[PDB]
Amino acid sequence: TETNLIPSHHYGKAFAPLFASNAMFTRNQRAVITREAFVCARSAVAQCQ
Amino acid sequence: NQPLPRLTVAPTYDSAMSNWISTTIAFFIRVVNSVNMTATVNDLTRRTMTGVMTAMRQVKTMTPFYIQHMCPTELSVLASVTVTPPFQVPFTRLVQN
Amino acid sequence: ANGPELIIEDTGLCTSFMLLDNIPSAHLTKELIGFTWFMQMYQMTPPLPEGAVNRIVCMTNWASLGDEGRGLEVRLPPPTDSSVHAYKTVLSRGYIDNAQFNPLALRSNVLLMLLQFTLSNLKINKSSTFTSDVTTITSGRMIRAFPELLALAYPGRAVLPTQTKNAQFLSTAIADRIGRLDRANLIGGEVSAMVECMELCDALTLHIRETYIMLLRSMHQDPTQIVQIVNECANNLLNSTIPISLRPTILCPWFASSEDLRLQQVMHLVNISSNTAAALPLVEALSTLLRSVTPLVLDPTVLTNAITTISESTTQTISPISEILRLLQPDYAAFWKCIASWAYNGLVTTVLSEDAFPDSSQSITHLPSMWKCLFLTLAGPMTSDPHSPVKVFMALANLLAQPEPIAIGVPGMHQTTPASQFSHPGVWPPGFLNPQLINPQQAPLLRAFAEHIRANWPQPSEFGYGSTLQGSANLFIPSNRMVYPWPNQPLPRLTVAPTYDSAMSNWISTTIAFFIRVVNSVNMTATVNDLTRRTMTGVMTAMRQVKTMTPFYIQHMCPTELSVLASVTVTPPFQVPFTRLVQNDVITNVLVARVDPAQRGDAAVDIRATHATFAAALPVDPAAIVVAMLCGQTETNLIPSHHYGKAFAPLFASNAMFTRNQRAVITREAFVCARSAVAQCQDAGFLVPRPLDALRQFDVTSAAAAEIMHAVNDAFKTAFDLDGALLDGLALYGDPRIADLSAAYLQYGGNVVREHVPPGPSHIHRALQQVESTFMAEMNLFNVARGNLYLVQTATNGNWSPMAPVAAPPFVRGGPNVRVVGRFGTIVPRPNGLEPQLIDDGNVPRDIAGDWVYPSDVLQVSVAVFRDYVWPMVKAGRTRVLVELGHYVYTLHYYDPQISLDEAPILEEWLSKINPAGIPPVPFCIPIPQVYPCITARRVHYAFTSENNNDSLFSTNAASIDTAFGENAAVSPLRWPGLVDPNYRVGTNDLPNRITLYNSLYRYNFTYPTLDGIMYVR
Amino acid sequence: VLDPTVLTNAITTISDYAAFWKCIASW
Amino acid sequence: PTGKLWRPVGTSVATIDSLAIVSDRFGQYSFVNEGMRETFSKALFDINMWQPLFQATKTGCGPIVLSSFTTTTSGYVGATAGDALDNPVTNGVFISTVQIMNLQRTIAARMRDVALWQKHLD
Amino acid sequence: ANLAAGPTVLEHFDSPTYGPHLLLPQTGDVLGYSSSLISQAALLMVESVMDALRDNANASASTAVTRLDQSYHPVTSFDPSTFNTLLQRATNLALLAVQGVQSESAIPAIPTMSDVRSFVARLMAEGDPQQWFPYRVDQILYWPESPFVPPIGPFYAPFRPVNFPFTTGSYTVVPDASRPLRLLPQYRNATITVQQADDAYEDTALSPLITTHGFC
Amino acid sequence: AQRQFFGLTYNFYGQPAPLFDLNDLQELAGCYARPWTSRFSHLAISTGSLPVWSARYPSVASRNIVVNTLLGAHLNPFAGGQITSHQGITWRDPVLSSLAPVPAIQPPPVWAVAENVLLDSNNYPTYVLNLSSMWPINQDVHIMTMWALSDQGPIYHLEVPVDPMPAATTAALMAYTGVPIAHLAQTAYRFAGQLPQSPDSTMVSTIRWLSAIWFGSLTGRLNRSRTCNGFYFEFAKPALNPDQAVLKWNDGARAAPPAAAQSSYIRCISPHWQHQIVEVAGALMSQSVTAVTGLPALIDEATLPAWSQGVANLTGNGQGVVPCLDYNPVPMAAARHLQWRQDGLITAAQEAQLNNDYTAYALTIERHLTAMLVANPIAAGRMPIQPFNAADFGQAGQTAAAVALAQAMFV
Repeated sequence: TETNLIPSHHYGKAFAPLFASNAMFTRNQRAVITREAFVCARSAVAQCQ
Repeated sequence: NQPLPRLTVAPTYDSAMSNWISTTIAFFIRVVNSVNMTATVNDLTRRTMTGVMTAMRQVKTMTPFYIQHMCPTELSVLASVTVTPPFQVPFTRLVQN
Repeated sequence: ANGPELIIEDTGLCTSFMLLDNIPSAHLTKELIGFTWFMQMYQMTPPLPEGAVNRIVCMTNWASLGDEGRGLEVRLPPPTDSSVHAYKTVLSRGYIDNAQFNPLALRSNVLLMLLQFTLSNLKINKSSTFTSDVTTITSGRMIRAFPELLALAYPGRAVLPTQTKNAQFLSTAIADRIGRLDRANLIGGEVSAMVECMELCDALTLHIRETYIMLLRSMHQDPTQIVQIVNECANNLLNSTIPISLRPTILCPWFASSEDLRLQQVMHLVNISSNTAAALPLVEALSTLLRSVTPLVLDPTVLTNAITTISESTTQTISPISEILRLLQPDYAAFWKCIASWAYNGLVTTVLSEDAFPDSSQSITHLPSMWKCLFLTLAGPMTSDPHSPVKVFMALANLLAQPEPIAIGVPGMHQTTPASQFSHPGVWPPGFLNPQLINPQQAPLLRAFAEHIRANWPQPSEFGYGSTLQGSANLFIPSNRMVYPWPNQPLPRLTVAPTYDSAMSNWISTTIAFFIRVVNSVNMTATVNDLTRRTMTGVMTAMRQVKTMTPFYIQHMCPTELSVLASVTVTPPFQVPFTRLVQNDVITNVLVARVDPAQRGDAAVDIRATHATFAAALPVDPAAIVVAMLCGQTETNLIPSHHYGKAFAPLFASNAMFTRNQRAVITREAFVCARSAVAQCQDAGFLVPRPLDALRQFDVTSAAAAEIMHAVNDAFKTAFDLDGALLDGLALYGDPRIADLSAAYLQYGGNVVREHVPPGPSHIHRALQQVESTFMAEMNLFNVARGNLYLVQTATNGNWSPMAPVAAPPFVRGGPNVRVVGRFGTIVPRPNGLEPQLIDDGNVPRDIAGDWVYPSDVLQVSVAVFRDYVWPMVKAGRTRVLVELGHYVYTLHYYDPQISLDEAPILEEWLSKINPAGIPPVPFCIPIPQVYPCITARRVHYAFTSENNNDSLFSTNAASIDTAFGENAAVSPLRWPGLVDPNYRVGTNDLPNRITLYNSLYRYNFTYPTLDGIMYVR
Repeated sequence: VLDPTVLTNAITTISDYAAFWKCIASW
Repeated sequence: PTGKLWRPVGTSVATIDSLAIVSDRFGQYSFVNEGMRETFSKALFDINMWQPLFQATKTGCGPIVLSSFTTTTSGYVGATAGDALDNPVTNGVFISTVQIMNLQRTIAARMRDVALWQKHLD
Repeated sequence: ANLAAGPTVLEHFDSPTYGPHLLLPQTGDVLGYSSSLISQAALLMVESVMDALRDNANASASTAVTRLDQSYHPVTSFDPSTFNTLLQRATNLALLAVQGVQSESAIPAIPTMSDVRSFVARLMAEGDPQQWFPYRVDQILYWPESPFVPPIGPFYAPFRPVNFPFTTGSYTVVPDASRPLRLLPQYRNATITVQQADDAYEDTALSPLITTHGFC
Repeated sequence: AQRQFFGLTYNFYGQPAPLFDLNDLQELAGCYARPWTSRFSHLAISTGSLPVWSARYPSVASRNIVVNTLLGAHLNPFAGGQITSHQGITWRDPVLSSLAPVPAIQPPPVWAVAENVLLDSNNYPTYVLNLSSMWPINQDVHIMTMWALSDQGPIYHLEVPVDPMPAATTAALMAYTGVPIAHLAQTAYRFAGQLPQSPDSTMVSTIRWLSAIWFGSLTGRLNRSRTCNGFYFEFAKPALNPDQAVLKWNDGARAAPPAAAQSSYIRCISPHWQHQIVEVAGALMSQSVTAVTGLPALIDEATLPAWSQGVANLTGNGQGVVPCLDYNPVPMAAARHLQWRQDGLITAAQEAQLNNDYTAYALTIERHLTAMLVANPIAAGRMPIQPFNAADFGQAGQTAAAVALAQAMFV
C-alpha cells in the first residue's frame, strides 16, 4: 500500500465522489416503477387468459 | 473479515489468506521434494524449486491483509452506491449437501 | 579499499549546541546611551552571545575546526527561522508540502534525525597544544590555544568592562576552572597520551564522542596479540617480529569479535544471489588464489608417458591405449575448483558433470564406457556433492545392468536410469546402503563395487584456520575450524616424495584394483578379446603406479593452503559438516533467513519453507580431476613450509585482512540501529527500549519500515562511507518490521540444526538510545515544544510570554464544561438565527461559545470549518479552544512591544496551511525584551502553550545592563555547573536532564600505526 | 496497489489485474 | 489431592522415585485440600466475629486471614512418592509445618481470648 | 574443543589403558549388527556397554580388575535429550551399567555377531530410557550405595537418585534347560479383575495355536 | 580451554521476586542482540562521561548490578536443566543466545522465583557440547557470582607468581601504558569473553598481572617509585576527581619479587565501590582472569554475607580457602598516601592534605549514593543502587590487612 496511508482519509476521499452521484436513489426509483409495471403487467395478462 | 486493525506485524501475517498462501506453499515445498520427484527433477533444480516457492511464501504481500480487513469495508459501501444491488447466494466450504 | 573511516580526530572543542545570539540588541546612540554595551567597542569578541534574545539552538560541530568532516550533520535554524525542513527525513519527501511537517510521523523523524545527530558526532577528541598564559587574564594557566574559536571556548577568560547581564553571570566563573588539568604523559619527550581539560562542551556530545573511544577499544589488540593473530593466520610459518619496548599509545581498531563477524557473514550471504552464478565468483576467487600459491605442478606428460609405454598389438581394432588417451583429455580448472569448492560447500557443492557419464545405451562390453566409468570413480571423492558415492555406484551398477541386477528404491527409477539422475537422498539402491543385500551369485561384480565404495570413501576430518583471538566467520563449524573431505596431516618442513600411503593414494590404488577385477571378470573374459584385455590391466596398473605427488598434496600441503588462504580470501569460508556416506546426514538444504519465523506465525512450519535455500552447483569434469589427481609433480628440492612461507609473505604483510574485520563491526552497528530505528517507529517489537513513546507515529506499514530502515542505512553509508552493500538485502522481501537473521541446514533424516546469529552487544544501540533519553528532556533545543497549544484572545499590555506560561493553564481537558470535538469535527447549522452547533465528542452537537478541546487530528480534516465558525468565535473572545497536539515544531516571531500589533493574521495564515496531511510549525509571537521601562501598545494575542517550552531562551539581554520590560532571563547557572558552581566536581554531569555546556573531558593523542607500525614482517 | 516489483526481485535472484478485481467484484 | 507436597529431587523428569517430600527451613508443606480450608476458615470466621471486642480491649492484633498461614507452591502432592506422582498440582495452597503451628497456636491463643468474653456475653 | 566437529568422541573415564585416551570413531557405519546401518561411533558403545554388563555379570569381590567398568562414554557431538540413535540409547544404558547392573540374558564371553545383533536389537526395541542417573559430559554419577568404587580424578561424582530400585549381590550362572521346565504356581496378594485379566491374556496369547496330539 | 564454571545468583534482599524491571530487560538484554559480553559497553574513560548520575541507573556500577540481577532470573538451565521463562521472557534457543517474549504455542515452563540458586555448567549437557559458541555465558555467570557472593562490593582475586613477569607479558603491558584503568578492564573483559582461551594463553598472564599491579598501586606500595617489573598506576590528584587510574611503566627501584605464592580474595567493603569507575573497572578486570581459569580455590567464608556460606564450589571454610580481605576507599587511600609520603614521593605536610582532598571526594560519592538510595527505594522491585544503610561508608573493614597483603605481594 501507498507509504503514507491513513485509512480514514483515504476511504473518505474515495467514497466522496460516489455519494455525489445520486445513483443510490435511482435504484429506489426504477424500483417503485418496476413494481408498478409488474402489478399491472401480471394483471393485464392474467385477465386475458 | 475483521474491523480494520491498526497496521502492525500481527494483522498482516495472521489473515485467513496469509495462512492459505503460507500453508500451501509450505505443502508444495514438500511435494517438489518428494522422492518420486527425483525421477525427473535434478538435485540442483529441485533446490531451485524450493528456492522459488519459498520466495513466494515469505514475500511480504499486503493484499492478504487487505482482503481480510480493508476489502470488506469497500464492498459493504460499494454495495450501496450501485444502481443495481448485489445478488448473493450463501457461500459454503466443504459442507457438501 | 572500502573500509569504514573509523579514526576521525577533531581538534576544535566538541560541542553541538551553540548559544546562537538571535534577535540582536539595538545599537542605539541618539537616546538612552550606556544602557547596552558591546564587547565590540573594546575590539574584543564577547564569550557569550549578545542580543535582545539568545537562543541555544543545536548545531552538530558548529565550533569544530578539527580537520576532516564526518559527512553528515544536523543544524536546526533558530526558531525565528522555519525549521521543518530538518524533520522531513522520512514519510514526507513527496507528500507533505514544504511549509509543513508531518505531525503523524513525528517520532519516526525526530528519531531518524537523532540517529543523524549521533553519527555526526562519532569523532575522536584529539588533543591540541596547551600553552601557558603570559597575559594577566589567567596569569600563567594552561588554556588550550586554538584563531577566534578561543574566545568562544573558555568563557572564563572573558574581560568584563561593565556590569552587563553577561558579565553579571561570567563574573562568577571559578577562576581555576579553566585550561587543562592532568596531562598524563609517559615517554618523556614524546607527545602526551591524553591530556584532560575543562572547556566549553556539552555533556551530551561529550558522552557520544567518548562512547566512541570506548568502541574503538572494543576492537583493538596490544602488539603481542596482533602478532599471533597474524602468525596463527598463516600457521606460524611467515617470519614477523614485534619489538619488546614500551610503545606510548596505539589505538589500532582492526579487530571485531567472533560474533560481530558472523553477523556480517550471514549478512553477506543475504545479498549474494542463491543462484549458482553468485557463488561462482566465490569459488573461482579461492581457485585463482589457490593456484597463485601452490607447490603442485600439474604435468600431463607423466601420465601420458606412463600409459604410452604399455605394449599393445596393432593387429587389434579396439585400441585400449588410444581410448583413455582420448577420453582422459577434455582444464585443471576442474581440479582446483573441486578443492576451492570444499571451502564453500555450504553455498555450492561441486558435481560430476552429467555429460561425463558412460551413456545409458551401452553395456560394459563397450570399452570407451569402461574407461569413462573408471574416471567417474577416481574423481568421485574429489567433488563435494552429497551423492558422488551413489552416482558413482550407479554409473557402473547402471552400465552393467544386463548381467548385474540390484535393488532400486522408488518407482520410475530403474537400474538403467541415466546414473546422474540419482540426486535425491531417498533413492539410494537398497543394496548400495547395505551391501549385505546384493547377492554374489547374481551381482558379484556390482556387490564388490558397493562393497568397495563403502570401505574406501575418504574419511572427513577438520583442521584449524585463522586466529582464536580474532573470532571467525563460522556458522556450522566450531570457530577457527574447517571440515575437510580427506584425512589430514600436519605440513612437513623437510623434503617430500610422492608416497603411496594416504586416503587419496589408497583410494586410487584400491579403485584401480577394482576395475582391474572388472576387466578380469567372467563377463569381460568371455566377451572382450584376450590380448586386448591384458593391455587394459597394464593401462591401469601403470596409472595405479605412477609416482603422483598429488595424493600427498591433497593430504599435507593442501590443508595448510586452505587454512592460510581462508583469510586472504575476500569472503570467509562457509562450510557444513562433510558426511562420508551416512544415509541420514546428507545435507539436502543449507538455508538462511531474512525474516524470523517468530513474528509471522511460523514457529511450527518446516524449515525448508521458512528459509531460503542456496542452490548453486558446479559441473566438474571427471577427466580433468583424474588427469590432475593422478599426475602431480613438484620441485625435487622443495621444503613445503619454505615454499609457503614464501607464497604467503605478501598477502599477510599488509593489514588488508584487518579491513573486513571492521566492515564487520560497522555492519553489526548499522543493523542494531536499524532494528532499533524500525522497532521504535514501529509499535512494540524486538524488545527495544523506546524512550520516545510520547511522540506520535501513525504509519507502521512496511513502506514506513523500509523508509525508516533505509535512511538508517544511509546515515551509516554516509557516516562511514562504504560503497559495499551493508544492511541492504535485509529488505528484499519488502519488510524491515521483522528483520531477523538465521542460518540452518537440514540433513535428509530429520535434524535441522538452526543457528540464528543475533547482533553482538553493540556500542550505538546505547549512544543513540542515550540521546533519545536526553532529547525527550530537552526538546526545545531542537525547535520542538511539547504540551498543547491554547487559543484564547488575551489582549494584554504586560510581558506576554507564549513559551514559559506563568500560572495554571486556563481550562484543562475534562474540566468543568469543557467539551471535546467529536472525531469528524462537523458543524451542524441551525435555522432562524440560532448558533451553529459544533458536534461534540459524545456525538451530541454542542455550541461554539464555550471551551473546546480540539484533538489535533480532528483539526486537520476540519480546518475549512474551524476557521469559519469557531475561529470567528475565538477572536470575539468567547471560545477559548485548546488544540491538543502531542509535540509540535514551533516557530517564534519577536515583535516590538513599543509599537502596536495584533497576532491574529500570523495565526489565521498558519490555519490556512493545515491539510488533512500536515500542519506548519505552530507560530508564537513574542515581544523583544527591552532595556528601559517603555510604554507599550495593547497587542492582542491568541496562541500560547501550556507546557513550559521556554527551554532554550539562554539569555534575555546579553549586552543590556538590565532588561526592563522584556522577561529578564539571566544566563541560567544550572547550565554551567562546571563553570560556576563551587560544589561542582570535575567528572559529574546530569546527562539525562540538562546539558552542561561546559564540562571536563579527556582529549587524546592516539597514534595509528600500520601493520608495519606494529610487527616487522619480511 | 498491486505491483510485482518486490516479488520479482525476491524471486528473480534465485532463478492491470482484472483477474483479481474481477474476483472480488465477483463475490 | 492430599498429604505433603513432593518435588522431583532429581529434577525435570518425575519418575515416582525422583519425588521427595519438599521439606526445608519451614518444615514440610502439606496440601490444604478444599474441605480442610472450610474448617480453618470456619474456625477463624468464628474468631473474626469478635472483632469489636478485640479492639475495645487492645488484645488481639487485627483480623486473622487464613491466607496468612498458607503459600502457593506447586509440585506433586501425595502420601508417598508412588501415589504423589498422580496428583500434579500447580500453584496449590499448602501450609508449611512451622505455619501449621501458628494457625494452631493462634486459633488457640485467640480462642482463649474470646472463650472468656464469649462467656460474659452469654 | 578442536575435534568438536567429529561425529562423536568416546573416552574411557575409568582407569584408561596407557593413560587417558580419547577415541574418535570414523564416520562410516558397520554392516551386519542391525538392519539399519549402525554408525561406527555407536557400535563401539554397544561393544563396550556389552562388556560392563557381561563383566558385572561375573565380577567378584576376590578378583581385582583393571577398570571398575569397561563402558565407553560420549563426550562430543552427542544429543543428551532424545533417545533415538542407537548411541543415545546405548549411552543412556551405560550410565546405569556403571552401577553393577547385570543383564538377565547371559552375555557370551566371546560375543558373536548373532549375539551382538540380538543385543543391539533389544536396545532398539521401544522402551523407557533409564532415568535414575542423569547424563553429564564430564562426569559419571555413580550410586554411593553401590559396589563401584570411583577411581580418583575428577570424573566421578557420587550422585544418589531419590529412589534407586537395585540392591547388590551377584548371580551364579546356570546352564540352559534341555527341556521346557514346568513351574508350580504360587500366588501373590494383588489380584486382577476377570475383565482386565482377560484381554491382558487375549492381547498376548497364542490363540490359533497349532498343537500335536501324541498318543493318549 | 576451560569447561567448568559454578555460579550463584544475587540475593533478593528481603524482597519477593528478582529486583529488576521489565524496562531493564529491554535496556541491557533487549534489542535481541546477545546481552552477553555487553557488561562493559556502559563504561567510559571516567565517570564524567556517563549517564551514571540522576537517572534510571544512577551509578557507575548501577548497570552491572542490574544486568546481574536480570541474569539470575534467566539462568534456570544451570540450576536444574530446562530453559524456563520469567514473565513472558525466555531465551530463544538452547544456546541461550538472547532473550525474547515467550513463543505462543510452545512456551517454556514458567520459571520458579527462587533466590540464590547455585549453578553448574554441567546441569546443562548442551553448554559444554557447544562450549565455543556460548563460551561468553561462562565468563558472565562468573562476573555475576563474584558480585553475588558479596553484598557490598564484588570479590575478585589476586596473584603473583614467584617468577619475574612472563616476558611476552612485559611486552603486552608496555603497549597499554597511557591507557586508563577503564579501557584496561575493557581489553581484559572483552578478551576473556569470546572463544574459550586456554588459561595458558599469553593474555591471561598479562591481564592477571595487570590486576596485581593495580592492587599494589591502590595501596601505595606499587607507586611511582616502587614499580612492579616497571609498572604502577598513577591516580589522579584528589581535587579534580582522583577516581582515576592510568598504567605507567617507569624505571625506579623494582619492587623485589615475593618470597612465595601470594593469593588472596579482596573486595571493596564500603558502598563507595558502587560509584568509583576505578574500583569497578579494576575489580571487574581481576574477575576477567578468574572467568577463564575456573576459580583459584574457595573464597574464605569468614567475612561474607549470610547467603554465601559453604556455597558449594565457591565459598569454603577449611583448607582449600584463602583469607578474603575487604578494603574501604577512604581508610585505604589514606594509607595509600602515607605510603607515598614515606617513599619521599610527597611532602610530610602534603599527605595531611592529600587525604583532605580525597576524603572530601569520598564524601561526595557518598551524599550521592545515599541520595540515589533514598530515591530508588527497593520495595520498588528494582535495585540500581543496592541497599547499604548509611553506615558501611565509614566502616573500616579489613583494610589494614590488605595494606599488608600488598607489601608481601610486592616486597
